[PDB]
Amino acid sequence: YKNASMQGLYIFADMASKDMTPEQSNVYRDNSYQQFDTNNVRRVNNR
Amino acid sequence: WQSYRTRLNTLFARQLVARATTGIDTILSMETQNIQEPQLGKGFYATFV
Repeated sequence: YKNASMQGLYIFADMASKDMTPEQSNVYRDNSYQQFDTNNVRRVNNR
Repeated sequence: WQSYRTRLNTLFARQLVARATTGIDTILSMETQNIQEPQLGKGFYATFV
């Protein structure tokens, strides 16, 4: 799954949607993945 | 009266309410204050250093 494509959006204190750049989305993947899950099963998210 | 000009109407009230309806931190942001108003009559915008 690693290095697979991923999309993200920022939600700031005041409400605004900032789409994420593939480089950003990637650098958030690297520490993010394994907190989200495969088929039929689910994981939990944390900071 | 003197060459002074003072704006007595503000047009973003609707936008201001909308932005406020989301959250407290939306209306009190710095960026809520940067919403521009049309200039006073004619006039020449400039910056001095």
